[PDB]
Amino acid sequence: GASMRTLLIRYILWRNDGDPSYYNDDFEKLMLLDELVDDSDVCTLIKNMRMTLSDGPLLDRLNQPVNNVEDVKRMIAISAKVARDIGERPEIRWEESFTILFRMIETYFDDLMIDLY
Amino acid sequence: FQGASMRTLLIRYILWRNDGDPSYYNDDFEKLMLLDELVDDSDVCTLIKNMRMTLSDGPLLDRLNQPVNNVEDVKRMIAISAKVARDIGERPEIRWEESFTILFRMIETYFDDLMIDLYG
Repeated sequence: GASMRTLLIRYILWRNDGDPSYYNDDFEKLMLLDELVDDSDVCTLIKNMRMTLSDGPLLDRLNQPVNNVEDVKRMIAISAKVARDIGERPEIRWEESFTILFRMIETYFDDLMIDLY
Repeated sequence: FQGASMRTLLIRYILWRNDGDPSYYNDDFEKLMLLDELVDDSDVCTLIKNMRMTLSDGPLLDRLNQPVNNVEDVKRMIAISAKVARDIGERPEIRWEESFTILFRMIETYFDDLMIDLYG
C-alpha cells in the first residue's frame, strides 16, 4: 500500500469491530504497539476525552504532546484500545476521530513507515 | 449484512475502490458496487472538475451543489464517491478524513433507510 492514512483507518475500524473477514496481515506490526498502553488506563483516557456514545477516540482532548514517532505510536495504540473498548455502534462518528488523529500525526508518516517497515 | 455501522462499511468500501487491493475486498461491497449504474464513467472527469479537487483532495461532494432529500440521492452520492475514488489514483496525500466528513454530514440521517434498502 502507498498510504499510512488508509492503513490506519482500516486498522482502527478493525480494532473496533474485531471482524475476522476484515483482518489483514498489514495490521500485525500495528498490533505490536498495544504494549505502549495498559488495558487499565483505557477507561481513564475515554473519561479524559469526555467521550459520548457518538464519539470515537478524540486524542486532542488528552492535551498530551506529539513531538516524535514514539508519541505517534502511543496515539495509534490509544486509538486502537479505545476503538476496541467503546464497542461496534452505528452512532460513532469515525470521520471526526480520524480528522483529529491525522491532523496530530500526519507530518510523522515518513518516520512512522521507516520505524514499522 | 451482519455489521452495525454504515459509516465503517462506506469508509472501507470507498478506500477499496481507491486502491483496488484484492486483500481488502469484502463481499459486503457487492451490494454497494451495484450503485455504479447511477453514474456514467463519462461524467466522472466533469464531477472532479466541478468539485475543484487538488491532488490532496478526496471526493468533495458538497461542491456539486446537488440535493440529498431521499435514499436514492444517498446511493448516487456513494456511487460518485466510489468512481471518483477509483479515478483519482492511490496517493498518500489524499486527505480521506475531510472527504468522509463531507459525505457523512450529507447522508448520515438516511443510514437506517440505506441499510434496509441495500441489505434487508
